[PDB]
Amino acid sequence: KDLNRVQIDESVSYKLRNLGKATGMTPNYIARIGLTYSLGEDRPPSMEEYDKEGKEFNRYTLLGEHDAMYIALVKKRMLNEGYNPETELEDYFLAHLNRGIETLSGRISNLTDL
Repeated sequence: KDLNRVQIDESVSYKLRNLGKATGMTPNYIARIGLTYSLGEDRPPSMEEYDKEGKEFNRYTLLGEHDAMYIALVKKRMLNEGYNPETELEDYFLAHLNRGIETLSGRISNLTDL
């Protein structure tokens, strides 16, 4: 229901510190962009891949004043794809959060110089 506190995967949390170093930006802002990038990706994200042992986010800090809009957008995309928001919203949300951060990392890790 609330979705108040959530945890990304541990290895993704490492990738996020590196994006932080590369970029000079706060984790919330990098994660929000990633989540947005993943929510506009064609393919569904993997529901198998990610643990919840990494960094904790607060929905208020993470999404900000667009929280209801991001939540609703996620619930629509779920119902479309075949998932149930009443059972899987946390898992489905985190699948996009993790995938978003990985996608950014996969390009930006390469820089090394950054």
